[PDB]
Amino acid sequence: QVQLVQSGGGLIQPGGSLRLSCAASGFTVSLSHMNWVRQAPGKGLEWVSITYGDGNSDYADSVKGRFTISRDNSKNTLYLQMNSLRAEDTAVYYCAREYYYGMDVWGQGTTVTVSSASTKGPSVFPLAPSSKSTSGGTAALGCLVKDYFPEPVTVSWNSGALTSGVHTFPAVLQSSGLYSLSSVVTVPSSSLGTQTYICNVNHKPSNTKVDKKVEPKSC
Amino acid sequence: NLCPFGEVFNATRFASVYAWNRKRISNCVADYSVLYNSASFSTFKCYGVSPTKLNDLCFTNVYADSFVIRGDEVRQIAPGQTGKIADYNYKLPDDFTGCVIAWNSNNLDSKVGGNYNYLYRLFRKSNLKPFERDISTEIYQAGSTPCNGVEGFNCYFPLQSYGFQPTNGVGYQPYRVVVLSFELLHAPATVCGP
Amino acid sequence: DIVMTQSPDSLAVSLGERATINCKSSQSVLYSSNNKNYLAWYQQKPGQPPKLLIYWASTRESGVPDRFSGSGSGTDFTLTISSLQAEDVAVYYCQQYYSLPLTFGGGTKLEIKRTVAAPSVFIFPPSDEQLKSGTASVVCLLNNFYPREAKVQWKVDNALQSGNSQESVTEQDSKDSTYSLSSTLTLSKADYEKHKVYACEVTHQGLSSPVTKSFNRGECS
Ligand SMILES: *[C@@H]1O[C@H](CO)[C@@H](O)[C@H](O)[C@H]1NC(C)=O
Repeated sequence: QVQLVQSGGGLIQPGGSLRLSCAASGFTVSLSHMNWVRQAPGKGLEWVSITYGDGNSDYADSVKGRFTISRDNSKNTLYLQMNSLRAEDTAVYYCAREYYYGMDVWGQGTTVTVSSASTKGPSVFPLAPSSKSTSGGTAALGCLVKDYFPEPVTVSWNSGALTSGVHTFPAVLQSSGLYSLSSVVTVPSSSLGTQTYICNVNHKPSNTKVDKKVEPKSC
Repeated sequence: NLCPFGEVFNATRFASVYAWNRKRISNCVADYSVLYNSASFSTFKCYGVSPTKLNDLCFTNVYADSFVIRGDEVRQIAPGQTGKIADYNYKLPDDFTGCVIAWNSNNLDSKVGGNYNYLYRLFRKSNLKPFERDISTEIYQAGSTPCNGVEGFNCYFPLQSYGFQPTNGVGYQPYRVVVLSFELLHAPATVCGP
Repeated sequence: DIVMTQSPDSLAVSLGERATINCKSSQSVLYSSNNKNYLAWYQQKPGQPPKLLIYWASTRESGVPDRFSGSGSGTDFTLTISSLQAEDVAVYYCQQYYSLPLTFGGGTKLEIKRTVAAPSVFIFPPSDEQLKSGTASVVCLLNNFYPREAKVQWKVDNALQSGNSQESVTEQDSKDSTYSLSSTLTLSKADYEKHKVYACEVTHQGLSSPVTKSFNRGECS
């Protein structure tokens, strides 16, 4: 069973260096051709490099002079050494075999985030339900999760008892370099007076847990 | 004068399928009862002969071919089969007269960290003829551009390994195969039952 | 380089119907000597690596269901799902392996087509807690709509705002196949206090006329 298992990666500052590894089983790397392929957040696939059985490599122009491939034959492992990293190098990085008819087996992927932002827990603000909601209609409420780094953040509602109608949007990267997202839910307007709504925000990179009660505002 | 089948079936080292070994067996008395009555085999399919009546037969020569493949490739060691093993490594003729014997060899041929010493041919410009053995290691041109004997894009080394590990699924575990060919020529028979 | 161009960027097919994705290469990937098109199709689902579906333009990888098929030759290729299943919702990529550098198409997003559903619209003022921080976030919510295309226009004192908002959209819901969208207007606290009326105007196929949700700063909303 051919298989690729990736390791390494993580967060790094611009100009720093990272070493990605890709261990194979079921076939011999030094007898095959191996690719590195990367995928920026929300973008398509970009081929990075190819490494033949003899250890020599060819690189895409976007990484030549900065990325180098080495190998450990006894460990059946390929390494991608990334130097002089820039924010545009932020992507999920895959290793994949260049079979003669395509990339047939892939590693699970390794996230690389190039940023100078500091690890930081989010501020949590309520998205309070309107006091003009339709009687018999539907109201919307939520929590704004702002200015955290790095990804990801998870948001539960009432510790998991509220799931129906919950939307947690994908985070957006702000010009600050920090992330921000919202998580909303729609509920009957009848429930606002009798049911408590609490968002449970988790940002484990900063060991942060926030419970925010969301209620109609006072006028 | 017992035919030395024990040299073949009980050999310590077995060959890779692309470089399969052949032993020519002549001028002896063979007792196939010790094999077909044996419970040690997972595959014992014969062609052109009934296996249970082997000792009543007489052949000019007998050939024992042996190699290692993985479990789900044993079915390719049969006449008319296709696949990378049958097409590029070991091919039987349509008129094959003999038996194909295989058994699981996980304890002998698997290794912790993987056994990458067993190879098979992945690429070839044409299919093997029956009983052909190709040990060449020329770089194979899979794409538009010639290779000039060096590896490049779509220029591959033609051999690949299995990487047997003891924890592999049984279909990916190594199996040792012996192919007995019963040759009948217009000449005095030299290998007979007892 | 051989440039790969897919079309459409997004495709909506009813469940059980036929989906067709096109890929075009800037130059031919047909090798004259062996008559093989050096083109492959991949299916990628979120959080997973791509998976080989078709190679040699038309050969299925082992395990791929029969409904997947590939066609074309030279520079124009096509991937066909005969009967769309819910499990086929993914992004599909073509790729040439004829020459270096290896290049993929931009990708084609495959989604389930449903009836038009107008969004329910909500607007949220910034919290008092946030204004103490010096920033004001105004959030507009478009809930459970189809199709995905929608226009969200921010209005501050009836002046249309452009360049100070960010949008985020969920992936297609598995149960009702709708989308939901948030758009966030970011202002300094000083800017927020200098204006009164804050409005979000939404245009969508399910709405016979655009809908506007608004609040006045300082008043109960
Ligand atoms: C292999 O060794 C064991 C020894 O008992 C037994 O199965 C048999 O004698 C040998 N096989 C052959 C073919 O001689």
